[PDB]
Amino acid sequence: SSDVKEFLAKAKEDFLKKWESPAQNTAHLDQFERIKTLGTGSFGRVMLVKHKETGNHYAMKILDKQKVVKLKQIEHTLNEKRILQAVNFPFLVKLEFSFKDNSNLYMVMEYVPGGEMFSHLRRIGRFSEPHARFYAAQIVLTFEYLHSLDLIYRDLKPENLLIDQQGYIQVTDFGFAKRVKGRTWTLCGTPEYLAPEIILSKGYNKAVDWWALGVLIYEMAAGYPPFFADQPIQIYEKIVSGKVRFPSHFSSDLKDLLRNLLQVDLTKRFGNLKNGVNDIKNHKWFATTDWIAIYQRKVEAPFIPKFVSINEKCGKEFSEF
Repeated sequence: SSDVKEFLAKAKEDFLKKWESPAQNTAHLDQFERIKTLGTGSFGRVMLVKHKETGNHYAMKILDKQKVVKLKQIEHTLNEKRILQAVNFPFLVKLEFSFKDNSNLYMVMEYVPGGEMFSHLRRIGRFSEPHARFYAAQIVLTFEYLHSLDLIYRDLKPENLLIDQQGYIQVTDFGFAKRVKGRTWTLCGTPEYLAPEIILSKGYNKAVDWWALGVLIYEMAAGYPPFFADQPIQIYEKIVSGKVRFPSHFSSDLKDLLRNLLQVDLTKRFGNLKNGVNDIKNHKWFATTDWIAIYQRKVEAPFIPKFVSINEKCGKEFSEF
């Protein structure tokens, strides 16, 4: 109650200070030693780098400025960086440094070699209710924090979730996040996770994040998503149908929580009622959840994963980066 209200006041002070004065050019390419390519992003490579003084490793996203412009992602790229530099939470991947040169933008990310929940769920099949509850608890507090800042996450899915070296969740990609008060209308997100009000273009708010949590919790515990089909449009039709069947092994409590999260009626969906997130945190399925020890990372994990051009391009477009 009272500690949560002070904590969020401090959270929001900390955020608004960075949000209204974003940090720019906080490092330089020459401070980093290039090791190997980690993968490909939409606008360029993601490189493993080692800082030269600290020896710490990072995953440096390189974004070609001209490729950003012609894939039409200028404002999104600027917005993603502005949000990343301004937030701080145990379960959010950190933007450690950002800067730009003649050709590229660079987002130097925390690097956690780990294993994404996507692969882990695939290989293990499904999680016990306690294993899943432990993940879902970190998502709840993450959304509590993100929503107090008026941020909608809008992209929850196992691919954006890695299991770090202490076995905790790290939320990995802010490509779709948006700061908004009230409502917004963009269609985005992988189909399996979209709330009905997104599909139907009627406008939506941060309550879509709690629907998507209902989906993830369902998927982690069943081993498959509740709404699934061969084509995206069939997925869309099954979500709007809204008829959901639970496996025979789902507890009475889990079913009851899932029905309050996968709820088409916004006036009834958990998370966005007068009691806020406590309607979720106070549910019987979370009775055994110690929320403070989750936040402190003190709860024992269910498992610990396996062992440039000479000319300046698009200067006006990227001035605030």
